[PDB]
Amino acid sequence: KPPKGMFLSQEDVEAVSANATAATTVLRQLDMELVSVKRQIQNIKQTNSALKEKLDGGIEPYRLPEVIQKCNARWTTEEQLLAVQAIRKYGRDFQAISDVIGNKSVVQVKNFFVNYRRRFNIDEVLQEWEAE
Amino acid sequence: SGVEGAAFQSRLPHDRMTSQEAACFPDIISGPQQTQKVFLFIRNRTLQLWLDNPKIQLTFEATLQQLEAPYNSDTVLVHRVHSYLERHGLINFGIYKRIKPLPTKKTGKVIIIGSGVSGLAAARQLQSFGMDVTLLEARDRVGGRVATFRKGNYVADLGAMVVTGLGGNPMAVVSKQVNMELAKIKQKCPLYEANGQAVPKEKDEMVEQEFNRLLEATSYLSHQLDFNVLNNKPVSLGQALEVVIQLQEKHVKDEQIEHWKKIVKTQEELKELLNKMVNLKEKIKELHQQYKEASEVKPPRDITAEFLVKSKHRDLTALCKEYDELAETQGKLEEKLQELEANPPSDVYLSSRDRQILDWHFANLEFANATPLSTLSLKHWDQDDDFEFTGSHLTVRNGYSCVPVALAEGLDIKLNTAVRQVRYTASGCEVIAVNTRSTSQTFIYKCDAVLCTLPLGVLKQQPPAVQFVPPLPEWKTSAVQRMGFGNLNKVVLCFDRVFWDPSVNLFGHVGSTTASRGELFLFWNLYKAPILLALVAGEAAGIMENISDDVIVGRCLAILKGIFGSSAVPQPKETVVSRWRADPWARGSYSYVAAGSSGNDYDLMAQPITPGPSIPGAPQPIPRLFFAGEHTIRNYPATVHGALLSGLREAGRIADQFLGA
Ligand SMILES: Cc1cc2nc3c(=O)[nH]c(=O)nc-3n(C[C@H](O)[C@H](O)[C@H](O)COP(=O)(O)OP(=O)(O)OC[C@H]3O[C@@H](n4cnc5c(N)ncnc54)[C@H](O)[C@@H]3O)c2cc1C
Ligand SMILES: O=CCCc1cc(F)cc(F)c1OCc1ccccc1
Repeated sequence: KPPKGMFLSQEDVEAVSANATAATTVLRQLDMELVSVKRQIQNIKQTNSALKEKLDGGIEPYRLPEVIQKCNARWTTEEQLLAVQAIRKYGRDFQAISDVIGNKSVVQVKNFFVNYRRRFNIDEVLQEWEAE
Repeated sequence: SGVEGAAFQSRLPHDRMTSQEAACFPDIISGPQQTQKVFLFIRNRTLQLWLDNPKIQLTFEATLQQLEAPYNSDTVLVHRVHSYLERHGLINFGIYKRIKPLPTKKTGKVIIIGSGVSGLAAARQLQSFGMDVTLLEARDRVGGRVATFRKGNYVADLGAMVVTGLGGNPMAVVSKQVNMELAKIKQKCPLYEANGQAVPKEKDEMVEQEFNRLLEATSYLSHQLDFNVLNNKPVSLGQALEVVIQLQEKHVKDEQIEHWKKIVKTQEELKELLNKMVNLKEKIKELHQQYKEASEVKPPRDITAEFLVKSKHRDLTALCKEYDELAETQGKLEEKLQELEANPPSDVYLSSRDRQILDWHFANLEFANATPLSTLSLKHWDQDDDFEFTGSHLTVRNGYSCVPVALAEGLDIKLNTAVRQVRYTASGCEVIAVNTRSTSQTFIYKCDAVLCTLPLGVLKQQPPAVQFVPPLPEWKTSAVQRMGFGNLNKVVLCFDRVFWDPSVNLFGHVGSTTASRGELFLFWNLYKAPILLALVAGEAAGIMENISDDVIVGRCLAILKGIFGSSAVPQPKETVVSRWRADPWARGSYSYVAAGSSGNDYDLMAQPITPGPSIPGAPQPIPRLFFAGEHTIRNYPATVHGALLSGLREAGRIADQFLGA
């Protein structure tokens, strides 16, 4: 029931009146606390400003052009050999494997796993990828 | 309504009997509701007839002829009600033409100390009741703290000048009996900071509102946190205001710390994000170089060389996608951080100019209570608040002294007679007084009863101005110690021409420091002739009493010259400065509810003193020493109407004692 925007906790009233010079001590430590928070903002601004200066140039010198490839249903020998290496490197990450081959959907990759499971020792290859 | 208005104008509930009435009509208040309603109508209608014409005595026969059935059937009841109202001063008080001339046989002898308003009102009553009354007055005039300066056409009040609302106010009746020129006080009151410039309306209103909120806060502090004793002493209004202000200053700093901490938290979240990006950029830079080398192994290549190009390509675009998301998050954080950097909470609770204008409002409260806020009881300082009259405040244009002078007509008043000693025993009283002009002339007044209306300041005096033999009991002297008696002074400035705003009755001067906030803080334009009154309140009151009039008037003219211009303010033709604390017949201005006191001390002040028996084993004596004055009336202290009411009370009490009820 205090007036709106007035602030009067029992806790604070006792803190400002427990001692003859309690109030000024309270407001003093709050002042110094604000000084050390502003000091700390200055350090992080200056630290962040140096980091931004390293990101000058973005990653634009390093972005490759994006090629779209018509997703083909048929597996050339070359595309099979890519997939086996992609399995060796990426494991069950069907998305990464699709991106490497370029013309094979995530489903076609997953289906490839079953059909050539036997002929390509795909189980051995997954075990091989797990050792590192 | 009419009979209902009569009750309201007599400060009575119209539909209920009071404790006083219960005491004189126990048969009625303990009896059926129907008779109580009949009683209440008789009382309200008798009050009404009196109020509708307070210039002539309302007699019992007159009252009865005006009552109509069924109410005029119980003539004993009507006569009882009329006698009760008359005896207690609710009808036929003040100055009225008497139908039945006063009987020559007087009964009992009363000495009244003091011929201020309380003493005079009691005296008029007691004489109306058939007693022999003499007033002893130390000054060379009546009125006491109603004190009007008169010189030429200049008229200005050095003491009381405001009649509060007329609704319920007994001064309403008096004003129909005396030619008082009452004039409304327009409460518009511009403030001028110490540089003579006006306070902008924006600021005048912000700070006044904050002033009102700080008061509510102290009351919350008092009633909800029970902050009423601190380090074994009663908390004062001023002290509670300090705590409230400290906490508002604390909250501003708490709010700043919370805000800059949100900026730190965000900055650090950004720092962590940038480090993530810088490392990712390097990882991307190195990965590109690898994709570049592998793709420069020119075809035709075996399928591992092809896989190297295509998987470096894949890894690089993924890292680029990861980097693009981190850079989207970076722009959102820099947004959040630019909004925070633009929403800073308030810098200060109050600027220096604010706190000065605030001090003016505190000085205004110190004026109304005639005392520094550090002396006011936090718990009780506004205890008479529920009794405020209704209507506009008014000034007495022809000088408030017209009231005590009018009341004094017909009374036996010994001016220039300072009471030195009050003797009261089971057989009667002796009042010993001296001539103030030559103190060697001693006077003895013997009487059945003494009504003491000495100001609370005089009762407080150590060593005493007035000795009571036997000494007042401790329950009364302790009350006298606890009660506050404050101080307030006025500077009357009489010019030959009006240079202020004539349509503005008040204007303020905002002092530069808290210490000086009460010093000449308020000016009044109230009179027909060009007169300004300037107030000295709070801590300034007592200090300015030890400064010469020429310096005080100089400070006044300096303030006014700053507000209105140096060429606009001529020298005053006449000036007067009050020094009420130094006045030995007052020793202050009026009472206040001090920290450590309360409303019950006003009841204690009002209680009469009863001496012990002369012969031991003799029956209980009657009371001999009575008290009135503004310090004796709980619900209307520190006013003229309170003093008048207190005299009416004591006269009923004394007459009941010595004439019978
Ligand atoms: C500056 C000032 C401003 C005020 N403004 C407000 C206002 O505007 N309106 C309002 O309603 N009230 C106001 N008051 C208060 C009001 O004036 C008083 O409460 C009231 O007038 C006092 O009445 P009283 O009869 O109790 O005491 P007083 O009028 O003080 O009467 C006591 C009398 O006893 C005399 N006396 C003292 N010692 C002795 C002695 N030893 N022997 C004999 N006689 C003695 C005194 O001289 C005096 O005449 C103001 C008062 C002052 C001083
Ligand atoms: O000039 C003296 C002021 C006397 C005074 C003392 C009171 F205790 C109550 C009053 F009504 C009053 O007079 C008008 C007033 C009212 C509110 C604030 C300030 C003054």
